[PDB]
Amino acid sequence: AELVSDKALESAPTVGWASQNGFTTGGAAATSDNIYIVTNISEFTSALSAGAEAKIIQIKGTIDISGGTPYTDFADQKARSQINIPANTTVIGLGTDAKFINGSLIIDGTDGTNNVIIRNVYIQTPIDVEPHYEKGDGWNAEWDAMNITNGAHHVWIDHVTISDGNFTDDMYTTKDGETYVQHDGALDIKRGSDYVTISNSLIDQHDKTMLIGHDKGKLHVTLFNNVFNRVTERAPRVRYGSIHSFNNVFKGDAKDPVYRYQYSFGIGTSGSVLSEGNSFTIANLSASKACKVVKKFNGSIFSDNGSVLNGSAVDLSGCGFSAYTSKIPYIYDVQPMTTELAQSITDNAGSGKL
Repeated sequence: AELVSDKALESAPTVGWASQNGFTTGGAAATSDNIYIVTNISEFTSALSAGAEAKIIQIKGTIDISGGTPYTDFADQKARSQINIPANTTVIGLGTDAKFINGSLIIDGTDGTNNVIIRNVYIQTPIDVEPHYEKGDGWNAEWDAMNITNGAHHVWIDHVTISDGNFTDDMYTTKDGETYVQHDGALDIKRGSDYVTISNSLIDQHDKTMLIGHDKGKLHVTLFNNVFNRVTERAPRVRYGSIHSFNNVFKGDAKDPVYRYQYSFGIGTSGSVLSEGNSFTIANLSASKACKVVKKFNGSIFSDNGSVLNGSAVDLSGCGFSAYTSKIPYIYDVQPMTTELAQSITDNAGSGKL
């Protein structure tokens, strides 16, 4: 159809892992017949059926993954809400109101999927209609907002917003004396996926958000100019993989009524994190308790240079970790974190901000 988005055919910035050992161009090589404008899930799956052929799919308005039909149970939700994005695909939202609800976008490398760009779209985390009761311990929600799985490499998430939105956790009901959790993870990157860049995005209002690894020598993820607002934990929590996080904004409250801030970085098995010029504005978090932003699990590699906590340069080098030593293969400009920069990144973060 018609190319209406000015930014649709641009590829990932040369900065980031998604541009290492190959560039991430999505469907920029698409022919005129592989340019779409989709308004619903049927039109969306039809355009995606173009397979591994370069495709540009422009999202107009709200895409209700459920197709206006509520999921009857787990089986129904499992069969209808998971939309696979194939190789060489660019999903770019039009305007400021392009969004997805009631489902998950899946980049599955089982068919060899790689070279995917998801941009300028709001993904409201799906609600699991039938959570499973865990071993005497609360309810377990099953669905993601976005999952990168099975060797899927070269993925660029830019100006995307992921949020609980219309249904935040303060609205959870309790069943059998336990909170009926219907939200899962926000973004999961696992199973040997690799070469990913997440930029100018916003994760707003969510609990367990970003889990990387779930491997040795894979999972390279770069994150810059993103905002993590009222996010309980994992921004991200990594294992078997190195992440490069610089010039991001984390805003929370260690005593928030709904998404009480726990930590941002989770250092797991063979996981490494290079943090630089990040802004941490966490209410109820004492300057002497700054190492709370980094939580160790089974990993040991963690380094931070130039990050701030509540407006003051913080020293997160004595938190109990070994230095990040591997080199970053690409050049990048880490800007000094100031009140001005943190505010500007907050203005720019998320969908509708292209």
